[PDB]
Amino acid sequence: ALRSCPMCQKEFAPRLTQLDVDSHLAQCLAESTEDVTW
Amino acid sequence: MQIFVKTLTGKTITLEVEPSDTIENVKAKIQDKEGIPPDQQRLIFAGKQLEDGRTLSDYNIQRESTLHLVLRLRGG
Amino acid sequence: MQIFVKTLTGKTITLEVEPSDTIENVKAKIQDKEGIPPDQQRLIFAGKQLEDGRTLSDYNIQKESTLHLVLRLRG
Ligand SMILES: [Zn+2]
Repeated sequence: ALRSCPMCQKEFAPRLTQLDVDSHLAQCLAESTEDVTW
Repeated sequence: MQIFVKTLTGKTITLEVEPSDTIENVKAKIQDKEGIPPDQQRLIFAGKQLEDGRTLSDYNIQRESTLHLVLRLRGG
Repeated sequence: MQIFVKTLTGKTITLEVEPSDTIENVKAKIQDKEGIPPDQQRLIFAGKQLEDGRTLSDYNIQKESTLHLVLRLRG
């Protein structure tokens, strides 16, 4: 589903696979000092 | 069925699971293999942070699916 | 000898080590205490990233030295 990252608002282009998106999300979550929900 | 859990350093953990296994079960398996306490694990798949009480099938996780694992340090 | 490993979450980990211990050995000790796999640990001392095959004495790390531990975001 996700069309943009809920943490950093980067837009997810259609060329990105689900794996790419999950990987991006993981990095954004890890970089945040607090636990985030979305 | 086999799934993969990928860490941020690129390491891949392979797990045998059932579609009805809960996310907590999965974290416990990760602990068994890697020694990481579940409370320090966060899992991501299909645009979602996976919740402990839900099942793999709830998230459409299937054979050879790749989940992403993020670790947290203890706080305090 | 004792060294201190600080995290940005405000935790200080105290470790008992020898000067001849390798960084790999130190990471294993941190895993024992904190449950973080060594491949996910980055250790920094005096602005320098510590390499696994080198020893504490190679970096002039001495009693009551403070290292920093940060989690890796990339391989
Ligand atoms: Zn992001």
